[PDB]
Amino acid sequence: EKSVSVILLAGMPKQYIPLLGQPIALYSFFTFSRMPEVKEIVVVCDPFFRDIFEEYEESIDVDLSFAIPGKERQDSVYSGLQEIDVNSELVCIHDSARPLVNTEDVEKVLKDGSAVGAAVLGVPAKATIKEVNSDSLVVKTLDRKTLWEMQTPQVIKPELLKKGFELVKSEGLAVTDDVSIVEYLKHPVYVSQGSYTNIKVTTPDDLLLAERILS
Amino acid sequence: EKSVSVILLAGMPKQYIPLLGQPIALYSFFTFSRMPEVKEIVVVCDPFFRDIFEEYEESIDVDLSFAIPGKERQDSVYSGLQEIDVNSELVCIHDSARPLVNTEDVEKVLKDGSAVGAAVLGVPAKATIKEVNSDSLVVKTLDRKTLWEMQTPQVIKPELLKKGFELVKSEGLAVTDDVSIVEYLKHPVYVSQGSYTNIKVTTPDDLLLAERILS
Ligand SMILES: Oc1c(Cc2ccccc2)c(Cl)nc2ncnn12
Ligand SMILES: Oc1c(Cc2ccccc2)c(Cl)nc2ncnn12
Ligand SMILES: [K+]
Ligand SMILES: [K+]
Repeated sequence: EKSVSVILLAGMPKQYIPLLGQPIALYSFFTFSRMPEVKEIVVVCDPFFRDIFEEYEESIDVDLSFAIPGKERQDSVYSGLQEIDVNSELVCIHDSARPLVNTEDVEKVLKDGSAVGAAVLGVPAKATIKEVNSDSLVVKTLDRKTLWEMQTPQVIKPELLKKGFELVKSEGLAVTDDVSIVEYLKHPVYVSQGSYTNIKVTTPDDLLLAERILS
Repeated sequence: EKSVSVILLAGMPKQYIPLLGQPIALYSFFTFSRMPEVKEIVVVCDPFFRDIFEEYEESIDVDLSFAIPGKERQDSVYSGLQEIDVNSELVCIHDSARPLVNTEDVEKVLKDGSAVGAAVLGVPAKATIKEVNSDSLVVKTLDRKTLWEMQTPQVIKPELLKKGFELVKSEGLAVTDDVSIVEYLKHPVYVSQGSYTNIKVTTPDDLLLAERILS
């Protein structure tokens, strides 16, 4: 209990558009707040939108903190990381554009993060996805490989994430997707099987789909 | 001109639900029919739905043929393959659940199919997608690889596709995704860059999205 620090990434933005009267960002916010494992939520957002979360501070059973967003997603993660409780055993990074994450799936990725050191929610990729080289040719592999689409939460022990940022900074390495920093480390990353309902709200068509799932 | 045979895969089914009053399957059907390169369309469908396509035979400037569907998608491809003109230089396989394919993108993949021998429409995968091993761990690769989501058409020289089917049959090989048969061959497969609008209609949420794009 109260071992986990959540970093909620929320930096006309899509994550503040209402679903059934509630801004998208508040759905995951409340899901995390109800979990006894969660001690605190560090919301990374433009100071303009702080009131959206601040309104519920005494109602929720977590500490609320804020951090300023950065230029890219990993900079926002780093900013949030500076505000967590010094004794938190686990950091739980979530895209606020994913409002429909199930408590049960958060529980799973928290467990796996604790066990392995780093874990992320994923689902099997349904489409035919292939590696393509610089001459636009399919890179053929009869060595079979199952591909998974990553979601959030991404759950990691704070010291491991900090070492990841330190390595990328010191050596000046390229950050290209949402698990690139840990990919440079030798520490394993577990993929916790999530739900296809945990969609990211990018456009008004997702905005619509999110609302159906809520029904 | 008239060098291409289209195999249109259409076997309460999703591909016969109307978009703006026209069954989904007819959209790609008509797109192909207007192209001078296309000589014929072999529709693979349950005999029950033949009338949907048969209604327009004298109106369209292509030959119309039919083939019975098989158990899996590759069996339907094989059935359609048996009906093409004996002198067709190119077979153009299309999922009828993709009604929004642009003529310009069909032209591109036809060109690339002719040049390379095998080509497929694709777009860069937007999500973070990773290989995951049997212990549910991310298979790390600092050797960077750009992943692409495959669409249709899949365009191939008939003799190459036939050799692919012959190899899979003779050796009893596993067909696991929509490009597995050519993956066993040494012949290259080109990925022609398509459009994100060329979506597959799997559910009523796609059914809705397809209709927006049409507006
Ligand atoms: O490596 C990371 C992590 C860390 C992490 C934690 C758990 C599983 C997998 C990756 C995060 Cl939160 N954000 C990131 N953005 C780019 N890279 N990158
Ligand atoms: O290999 C294939 C092809 C052939 C092809 C043609 C052009 C590009 C890539 C693959 C087709 Cl149409 N369908 C398939 N279903 C399973 N495998 N498989
Ligand atoms: K989307
Ligand atoms: K879909």
